[PDB]
Amino acid sequence: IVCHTTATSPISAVTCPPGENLCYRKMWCDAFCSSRGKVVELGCAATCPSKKPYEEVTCCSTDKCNPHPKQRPG
Amino acid sequence: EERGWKHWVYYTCCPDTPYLDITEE
Repeated sequence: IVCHTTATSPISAVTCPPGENLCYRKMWCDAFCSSRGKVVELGCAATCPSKKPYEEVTCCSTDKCNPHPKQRPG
Repeated sequence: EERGWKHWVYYTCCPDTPYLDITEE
């Protein structure tokens, strides 16, 4: 499967060769609670854990199914 | 010329205020 990520210059996107092809959408509070905004990290996992600790996480298993919310309809 | 690895920080709220991280010695 395909997958997005947040790491290089712009948004990164690669395919997950192993069994872990799930695209998670992690998001917590980084300045939106303070001043700037909520944090967002796009990645590829196999055992998408629970975001209960103190954040969010959308576990999906489709080609680059981890797109951005505020960033997309530019 | 340099180019590092992969480091980002995308904040929900604003698209014109992206936090990019590539290289900075």
